[PDB]
Amino acid sequence: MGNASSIVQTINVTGDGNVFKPSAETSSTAVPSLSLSPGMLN
Amino acid sequence: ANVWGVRLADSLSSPTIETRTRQYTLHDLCSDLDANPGREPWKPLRNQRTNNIVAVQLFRPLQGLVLDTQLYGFPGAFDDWERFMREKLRVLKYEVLRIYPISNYSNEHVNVFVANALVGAFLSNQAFYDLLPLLIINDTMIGDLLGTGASLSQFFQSHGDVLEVAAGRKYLQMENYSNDDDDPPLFAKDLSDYAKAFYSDTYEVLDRFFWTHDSSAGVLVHYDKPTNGHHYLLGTLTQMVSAPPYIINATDAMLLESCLEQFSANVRARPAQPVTRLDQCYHLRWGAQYVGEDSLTYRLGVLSLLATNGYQLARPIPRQLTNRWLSSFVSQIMSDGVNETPLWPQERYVQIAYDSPSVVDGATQYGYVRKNQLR
Amino acid sequence: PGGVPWIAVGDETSVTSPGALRRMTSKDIPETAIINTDNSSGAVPSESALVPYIDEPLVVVTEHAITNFTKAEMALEFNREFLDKMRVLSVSPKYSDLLTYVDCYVGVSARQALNNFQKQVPVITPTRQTMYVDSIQAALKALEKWEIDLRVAQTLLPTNVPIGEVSCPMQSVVKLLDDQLPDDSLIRRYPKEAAVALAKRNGGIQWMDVSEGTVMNEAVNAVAASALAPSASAPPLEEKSKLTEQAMDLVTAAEPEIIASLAPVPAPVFAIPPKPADYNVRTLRIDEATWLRMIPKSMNTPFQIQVTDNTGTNWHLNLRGGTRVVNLDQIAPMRFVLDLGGKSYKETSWDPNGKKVGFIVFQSKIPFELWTAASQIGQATVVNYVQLYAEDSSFTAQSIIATTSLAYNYEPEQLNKTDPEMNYYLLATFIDSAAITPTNMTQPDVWDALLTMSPLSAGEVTVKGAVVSEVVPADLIGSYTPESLNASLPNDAARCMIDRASKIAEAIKIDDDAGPDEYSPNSVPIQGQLAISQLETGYGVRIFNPKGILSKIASRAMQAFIGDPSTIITQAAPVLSDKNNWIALAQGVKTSLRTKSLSAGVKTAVSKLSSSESIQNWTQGFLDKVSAHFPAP
Amino acid sequence: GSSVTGIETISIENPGFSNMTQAARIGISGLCANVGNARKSIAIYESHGARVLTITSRRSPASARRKSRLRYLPLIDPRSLEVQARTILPADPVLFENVSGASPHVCLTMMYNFEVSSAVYDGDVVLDLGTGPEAKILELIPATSPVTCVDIRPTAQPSGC
Repeated sequence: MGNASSIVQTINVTGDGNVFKPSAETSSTAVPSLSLSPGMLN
Repeated sequence: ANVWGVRLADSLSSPTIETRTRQYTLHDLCSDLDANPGREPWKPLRNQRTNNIVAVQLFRPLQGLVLDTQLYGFPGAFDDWERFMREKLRVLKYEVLRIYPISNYSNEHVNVFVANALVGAFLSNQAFYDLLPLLIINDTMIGDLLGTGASLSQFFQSHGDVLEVAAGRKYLQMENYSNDDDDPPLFAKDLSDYAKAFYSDTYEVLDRFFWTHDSSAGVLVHYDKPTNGHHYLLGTLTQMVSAPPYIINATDAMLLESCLEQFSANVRARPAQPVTRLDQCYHLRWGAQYVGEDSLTYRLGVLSLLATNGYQLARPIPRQLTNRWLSSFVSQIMSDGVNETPLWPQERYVQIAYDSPSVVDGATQYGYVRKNQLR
Repeated sequence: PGGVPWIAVGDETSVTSPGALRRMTSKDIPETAIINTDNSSGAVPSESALVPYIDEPLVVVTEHAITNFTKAEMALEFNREFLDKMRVLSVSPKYSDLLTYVDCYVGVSARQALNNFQKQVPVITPTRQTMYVDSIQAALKALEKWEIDLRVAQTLLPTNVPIGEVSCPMQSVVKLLDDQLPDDSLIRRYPKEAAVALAKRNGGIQWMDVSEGTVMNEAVNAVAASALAPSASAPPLEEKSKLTEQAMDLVTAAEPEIIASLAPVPAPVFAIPPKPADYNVRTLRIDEATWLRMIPKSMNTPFQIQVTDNTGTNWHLNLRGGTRVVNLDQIAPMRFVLDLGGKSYKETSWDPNGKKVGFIVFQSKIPFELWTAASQIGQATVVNYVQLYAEDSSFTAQSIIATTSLAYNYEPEQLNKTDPEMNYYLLATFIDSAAITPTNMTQPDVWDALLTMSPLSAGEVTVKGAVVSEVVPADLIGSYTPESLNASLPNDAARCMIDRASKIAEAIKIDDDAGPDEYSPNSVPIQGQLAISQLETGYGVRIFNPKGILSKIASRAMQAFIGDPSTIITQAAPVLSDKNNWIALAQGVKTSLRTKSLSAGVKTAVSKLSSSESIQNWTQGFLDKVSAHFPAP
Repeated sequence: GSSVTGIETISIENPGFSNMTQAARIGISGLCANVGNARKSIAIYESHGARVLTITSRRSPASARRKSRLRYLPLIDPRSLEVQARTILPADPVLFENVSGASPHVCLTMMYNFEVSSAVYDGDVVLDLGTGPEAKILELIPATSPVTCVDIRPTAQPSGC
């Protein structure tokens, strides 16, 4: 990402205490596909 | 944001640095009684259209006039009032200088309550020879008066270890005042008895006292830096009738004046300019059993908390307030809508949001609590 | 609804901003913790020192997931007997006992969640969901060998008939199954469990009860069977649905709108993974292959040149009349492989065995035709070379060259391309450390060998041998003679269009079953166009045909398209060369497919029923054989 | 509001720009659609114990033609209004506000625009070259003729309405 600064903030992208630990049980999807068949929807 | 019809800006401001205090010495009291031009204890207020003096504001001393106005025998116009006041205060200075010579009493701390009571008794033509020996403090300002007894009950009354004193005026009306649309509001501060003040040295004693005392009218308190030490303020049933079509009692008037002072201080704020107090708003502590959700007191408390947290009005606040402006503001407050802000008043203490710019919780030691999850 | 749950930050039921909502956790709902699990599966430890106590989030479970995991557990329940035999998972997981029902705010972000308050939503933590999935997955893992042996037992003899009913005494089946089933199988060890499982899976197998006597159907999947079963006049429902859906997927993949556009379409959007192509450069005709150049013939002064590769070694070679080269500009990246196997190149004055052939690249501002005396060669280096070998040949008193794979990659980005005047050329020929005397070697080149080109990009398209940035798909119809199609480059637009249209052809053939000269819903779009066009006014003699002739012509057009899908490209095609017919057919395919209502064709249905009845007859004959060769007591 | 040529005005009491309800936004967008491509004025002032926003403009046959080409109502971005934190006093409405006469450059532009309007018949595809950001051509061609504007500078007009 990048570096920045603010007088008051909630999270620190460049700071300490963040976790980056990919796992199999976690994975990552958003919404690859949906079922919109003409037969199903009427 | 928007609150019941009052538009708010989208940025937050607050004062940063407080100013230190100087105590009150006999030299200072003599200089105040001298009333040299440019240094007088009063200040005139002018009508915004005609530009005539219609009222005056009383600084310290002259904060102890609590009697009916015909008892003082005041003149009617500004200049006659000035001349009369100067001539009386000069003789008062000589009377107080006969007891305490300036040669060996020039740097000594004077009791503020005794000074105000002495000035009031001198102007009202009653006996004050029981007040002069108490002018100079010996242990503490409240401790000296808690032990006197019933001899001075005409000015001070002690309910054990809590001192009740009747609040004095801070505005005085001339003869020109006519409840005009352009006259400055006085917030019912020009009446005989709009409120009573209860002074003690700790808040626990005050709460214990008020448990067995009436509190229906509402109790207000400053937490940041009270004038003469810790005290509670109790409002009477007198009312303000200069802002039509509205009638406002004492509690809401005091809350409204403090709220507007805080908003104006928020707007014109710089990081390197000291202010007398970082939070000018009142907080209502006991008496909130009898507030309706659609009442003016509840919304005034909401506005007070919002002004504490750093919010600003979208409309411009005039340098000198007038009756039409105040009536318009009150009409906006009572309109239809909801409180969109995540801040709701609560009796126990005052809330400071995590993202608030105010630093009042670090200035004081008891009264304000910061909420981390509130953003 | 899905997402996460949200709760107020403590406000007195007055939430008027997204700043007064915070995400719910397991402290706010203590029943969702790890210590409150019923632990009927024994997964969670009972020791208090081993169970953690920390705050986990919550997520919302939707009805789709509930139903699918509930059916996943019944997948395990098909084998309860063997699972009991191994003392595995004595109590069913029962997903519905893991969720917690809460009235809360539901959403992904606070702004949406604020305006949406729901009652009785089911939530769960990630940990319990993972535990449940693990329990089912372990139970499934413990059944691999048993399921395989069960399937072998079912498939050893036909237990399903396409239509009707068959029969056989069960004692004969049991004797055959004892005789043929493998010794390793677990069926032999645990017969009754297998019998009960098979009776549950198949409704045909029925076990008589010794105590009472009643024998009855006990399968648990009759509804799916009725969905698969064929009526005595029509095929099954599911098969029709599956076929139509597959045809719709092919039409969607073929992009019917891209291949019918009347406005330019960018090259990367039009392209598809290409295929290599083979050529013989010597046998090509130069006026057809626009991507070759040749020095003028009848020239009577051969000349020699020298050239050095990237290691500085010097090489001699000679150019003569007839030598051909290839333009290496405006053809996109491409990989060349050259193979000389099977050719001789044998003379009395020169023998190929032991010689070396190489690719040589030229850069010069002078056209290749106007070259002589080596002064015009320009900058040039050797790219690659290889040594030949000779072997006996089938023809007596001759010999042939063994195989080669001389390779070269052309990537246009590296070369400077600074001066548009500059020209690039490529050539393959003999090279040697000694000068080749013109009398000994007379062959112009070694381009008489098989040449494979494979594209090195997927977003580059050429036409007729020169790259373009955009194409109009409706402008390629009927614009290629056959001679121009065997000389195009592998990254040509014609090949892309043909491959895209092949999917439309496959979909039409899958959906439609029509004989010769029969109208179909996929052939009338051409008919309407033919009628309207024959009415109009252009230039020349008009001919009017009735509806029968037009229907026959349209049907023949559709058949000629299906059988050979490259007629749309071919010039002077009878009816498919016109762009209107192509556009109308491509657009009408989608409408024709989308409006089927669970149907098929008459010919298909009748043939299918006759075939299935023949199958039942054969199955019954086989079962008679089995019951006759394994007598019951 | 019945005559084709005239004035339009709206007034809102105690404006709520920060979280504008759909009513006020839709009303302001309706006023913008009625008088599109005409000079617009605003004022914020106090009247009878309230704070009032007044918006004024003038309509015309060109505005009616541009209105007839819309199928939906494009909404506005209220940032510029919610920034405002001052007082602007109002003014009397006048039909012909200009008091000096159009400059000859404006007359030349009007001649060119009239010729463009006359040339285009009904239902004819138009290719406009060098159109400005404000897309004046949409008020000149009829309401049934598709248009293609070509310009080097990015446009300001909405696309889906």
